[PDB]
Amino acid sequence: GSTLDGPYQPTTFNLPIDYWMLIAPTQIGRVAEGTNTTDRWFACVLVEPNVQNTQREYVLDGQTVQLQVSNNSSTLWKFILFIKLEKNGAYSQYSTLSTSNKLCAWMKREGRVYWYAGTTPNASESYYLTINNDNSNVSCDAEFYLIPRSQTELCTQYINNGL
Ligand code: NA
Repeated sequence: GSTLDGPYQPTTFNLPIDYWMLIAPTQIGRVAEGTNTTDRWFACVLVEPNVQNTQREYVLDGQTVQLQVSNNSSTLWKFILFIKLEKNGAYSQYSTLSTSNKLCAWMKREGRVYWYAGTTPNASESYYLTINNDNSNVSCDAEFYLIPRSQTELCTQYINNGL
């Protein structure tokens, strides 16, 4: 089998730059979130297949919020990436990952958070938001793995084909 660094237990930590955090939830709902403390609070949530347009509640940055979600695939899971831009603001949707594998991943580099988006087996790190704070903490509700940038090809492989 594949050999990855992890699984690590759910925790909050200063994710080092240049490592993919490959997150492996077992439950739908909130998966992980992070912030630069100033103008970016980002979060990903997991939505099961075959979900008609609806408002669900998630506790993001400690607050219970209602967000509109949907997943019109009968087979693929869907991670949704939400971001709010000020402490007291509302979250908007920025990216998605439709997947048969239920894994998502992001990396802090170049002042940005890169995120795997698209539809497996052809998801890629095509989306990023800007944080400009290398000490931005991430809080993860799921087990996760860390993959150095030298093995980005492996992260891509795991996202798209499973471990
Ligand atoms: Na949809």
